[PDB]
Amino acid sequence: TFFHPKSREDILNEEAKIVQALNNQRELTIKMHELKREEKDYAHSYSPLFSDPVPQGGSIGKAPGSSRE
Amino acid sequence: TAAGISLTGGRNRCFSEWQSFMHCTAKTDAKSRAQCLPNFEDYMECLHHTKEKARLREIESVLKQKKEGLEAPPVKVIPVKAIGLV
Repeated sequence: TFFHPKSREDILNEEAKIVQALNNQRELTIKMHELKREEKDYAHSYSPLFSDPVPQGGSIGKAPGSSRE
Repeated sequence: TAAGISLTGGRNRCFSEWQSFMHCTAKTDAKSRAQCLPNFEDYMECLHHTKEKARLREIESVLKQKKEGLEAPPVKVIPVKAIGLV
C-alpha cells in the first residue's frame, strides 16, 4: 500500500521527451557546425557600406584606358 | 589604403590586370574562384616578368647559336647627345 511508483507509460513518455530534446540539441549542433563552414557575402564579411571589391587606384594621372573588367 | 597608387599619385604600373582580377573575384564565388586563375597569372606576370624573361632566354639562346645573317629593320643605339642629329 505504501509503494506509489509512477506508471510505466508515464516513465516512457518522460524519457522519450528527454531523448527528443537531446536529439534536437544534436541537430542544432550539427546545423551550426555546417553553417559556420558556409561562406558569407562580401558586405557581411568585409564591408557593408562600400561593398564593391573593385579598387580605383590613384586619381592624379588618371589615364584613359587604364581601367580594365 | 595606398594600394593602386603610383609614385606620382596615378595608377601604378601593374594596375590594369590587378583591377581585372578583382573584377573576377567580385563576380565569382569560392567554388567558382578558380575560374579566373588566368587573370591572376597575368597579374603576377606584369609584376615579375617571368615568362617574358624565359621567352627572351630562348630567343637569345637560339640567336647566339646562329651564324647566318639577319635581314630585318634593326635596332640602333645612339649617344644621348645624338638624339635628333642628322
